[PDB]
Amino acid sequence: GAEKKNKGRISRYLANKCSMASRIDNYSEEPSNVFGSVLKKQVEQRLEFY
Amino acid sequence: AVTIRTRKVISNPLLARKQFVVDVLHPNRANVSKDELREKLAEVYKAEKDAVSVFGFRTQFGGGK
Amino acid sequence: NPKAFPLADAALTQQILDVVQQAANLRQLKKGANEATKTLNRGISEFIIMAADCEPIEILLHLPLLCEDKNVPYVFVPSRVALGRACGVSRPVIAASITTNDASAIKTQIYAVKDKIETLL
Amino acid sequence: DKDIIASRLKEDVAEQQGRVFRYFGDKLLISEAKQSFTRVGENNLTCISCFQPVLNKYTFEESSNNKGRLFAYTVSKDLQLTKYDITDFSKRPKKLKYAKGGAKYIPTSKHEYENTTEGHYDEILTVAASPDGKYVVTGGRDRKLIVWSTESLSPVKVIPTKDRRGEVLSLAFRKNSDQLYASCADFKIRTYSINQFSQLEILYGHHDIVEDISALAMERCVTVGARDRTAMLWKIPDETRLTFRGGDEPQKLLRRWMKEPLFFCEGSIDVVSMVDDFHFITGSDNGNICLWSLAKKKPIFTERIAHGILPEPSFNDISGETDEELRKRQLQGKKLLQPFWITSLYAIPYSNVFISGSWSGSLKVWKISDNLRSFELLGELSGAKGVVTKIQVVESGKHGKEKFRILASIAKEHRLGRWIANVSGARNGIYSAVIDQ
Amino acid sequence: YSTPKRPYESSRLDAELKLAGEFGLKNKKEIYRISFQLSKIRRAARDLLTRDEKDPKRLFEGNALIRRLVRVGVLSEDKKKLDYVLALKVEDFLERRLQTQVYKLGLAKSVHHARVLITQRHIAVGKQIVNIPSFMVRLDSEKHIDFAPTSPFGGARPGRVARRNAARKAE
RNA sequence: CACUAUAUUGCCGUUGCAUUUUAUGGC
Repeated sequence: GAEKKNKGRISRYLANKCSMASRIDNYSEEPSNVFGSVLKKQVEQRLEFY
Repeated sequence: AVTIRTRKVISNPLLARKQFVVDVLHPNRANVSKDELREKLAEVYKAEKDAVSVFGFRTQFGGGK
Repeated sequence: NPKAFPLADAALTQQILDVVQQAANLRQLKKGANEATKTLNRGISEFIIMAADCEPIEILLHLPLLCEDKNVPYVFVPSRVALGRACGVSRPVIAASITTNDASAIKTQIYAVKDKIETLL
Repeated sequence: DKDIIASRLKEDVAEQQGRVFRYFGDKLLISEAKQSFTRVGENNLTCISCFQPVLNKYTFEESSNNKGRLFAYTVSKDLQLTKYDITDFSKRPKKLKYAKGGAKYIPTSKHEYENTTEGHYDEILTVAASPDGKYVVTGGRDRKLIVWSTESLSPVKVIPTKDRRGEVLSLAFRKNSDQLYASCADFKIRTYSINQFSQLEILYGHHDIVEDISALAMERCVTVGARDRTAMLWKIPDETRLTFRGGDEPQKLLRRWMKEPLFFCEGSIDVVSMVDDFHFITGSDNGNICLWSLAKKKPIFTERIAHGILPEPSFNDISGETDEELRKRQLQGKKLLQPFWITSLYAIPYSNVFISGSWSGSLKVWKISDNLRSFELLGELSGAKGVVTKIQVVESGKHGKEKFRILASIAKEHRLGRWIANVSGARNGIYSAVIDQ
Repeated sequence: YSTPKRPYESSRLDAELKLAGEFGLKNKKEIYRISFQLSKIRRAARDLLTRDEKDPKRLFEGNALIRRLVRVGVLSEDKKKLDYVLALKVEDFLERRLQTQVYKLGLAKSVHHARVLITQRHIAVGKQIVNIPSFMVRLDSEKHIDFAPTSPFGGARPGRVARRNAARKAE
């Protein structure tokens, strides 16, 4: 249902990016937002091939 | 392409003769053709194929040298 | 005790990195964080190595909570590019895991490394 | 007079004696070189091999074929070697000729020895230009090596390594000859004759990837493999070797310091050059620079962390917390500092001097002592912002007065892997320093 | 070779079956050969234990013996005392032979394929082509094993079947 | 070899001409 070929590989990219983001904001004891922002910029620069 | 090297070059003017242990490295040939290698040995030395003489050969196991 | 606690000193770092290199050449090493946790919950993992200068640190710090649960030893090293060069691969790895195998030729070196890091912890 | 007798001895009899004679340590000012950078946009340049024609090659009949101009050859990582004129000193190295390699140089047998296709598959690593100036050999991760003509750069012949994993990692010419010692990463060293276009002998006995090689006039080779902390010196005409190991452990270095300060163990030997036929210098993975002889196993003189230590990461990209105290503690002090492990090193043959390079932005020049058991700084060459893949020195002037041109190929990643730690503004190009007197 | 005292025990028969099976051997004579040299090596190791400590005979010949066994690799360098030579056993001796060692090194995918491509003269230890299984590679020459230069698994010409079938496909 | 003689960089930001010139920093 969620995580909205050319859609499949960007779904996988978003999947392991958000798993990594989950690791960050879980094990950091009091999390920040800046790494989420740079992950967002990474995945948008990745999908900007289209 | 082969490469012939010599080693333990000791002179012997008791026979006016320069003796050594020669080792040839042929990476893909079968053997080094005693006449052909002795004339190449005379070429890398001063002269005289007829006065150079190499005699004690054996090819080691697995080939190559 | 900051976050990546069992950080190896120089000599133990170097011997675990050389056993990493011969494991990678023997094809007994699985590299990267998610392949590491995949072999960790497969159960074939002798000990795991993590580079404690990654960007940031939590991306592999998820691995102690699995590995000390499943009773395998875990070491930190000081450099991702050192671990990448020691894995024999072009990009910097941050996590690496030695698959258990009884047909290995590196078994005694693996066990000596394991004993040193378990006495480290 | 006596000075002309001395100059005639120092013509060649000193170099056939094979000891360090060309002393210009203190004679060489450093701190005012003409330190010109040249940008070349071809995607991580990985090698430099200059070629100067030697006059009157041990008899007469000045040189070999223009008449008397120098050269340099260089190698990209996107499969392009380029031929530069360097002969006009205090001028930029001008690009002359070009040769690329595409996907069409992949063969179709693909599973045997035959890599007869003339160009390159991928990832050309390093060159060496022959001292008779007819050919330049090239070789990279595509298990070939090519002889290019030095004029039209036409594939004279292609030499396959005949191996599943024989990536060629460094080539070296025995000087004033055309025997070629290639250092193939299946733990072996190959020898080739260029004029015969063939392979004389392959020589085994190393222990890991033989990633750097050096050679000089006589039939020596000095190679280092990486993850075995050793250095093999091959003497060919008796077919034997000499294994010089490291052996500097940090606890004993702490014993040597504790009379009255951080240092760490040795990852890997990386780079070599040999200053004569009796001493050579290596550069390791802990920044250590070793000066070594024929007769001993331990280092004669090992300079410590040479190019300094890499800067630690910031607060902002270590943990992703919010509080600066916890992101301070996540740095763990100085404990995860790792050195500038050096990437290229070159000694001018039989000279008082050598040079070392990594990605500290700056070449470091060093002078051996007179008693040949120590060495020290001479200066600093800061225009080479980036990783140094290979340094080569070319010279000019009189019998006593010298005019040097240092050519250091600069890329923005290491010539084997990728392995950066935020390299800050590295232009792919050539550092070129004119330094005189 | 050396024959056992009571050879026809079912325990010894299952012993020879297991060792020959999981190490790829050809009869019981290989087991008996290396068991005989193991027996003489620890029978020469135990009387040095029974004599006095710091007897220079014991000191020098014990350091000689363990310097040999570390270099063969049956004795790890963490156990550099003479009673570990007593604790040594025969599977450590046939672990170091070239057949089992190349199968542990990879490139062979089964122990008997390791034996048969050794015997096809395909494998050279560094420089020298070796066509015998029972070789006992030393700890330095462990990492020197790859295919021969004059072998189609190395980098030589393709073999007889390969070029014959290539000619018949040219037809 | 003799001829015939044909007449700084992959991209982006620059000193500076009486067009070159010139060394920096983004992929």
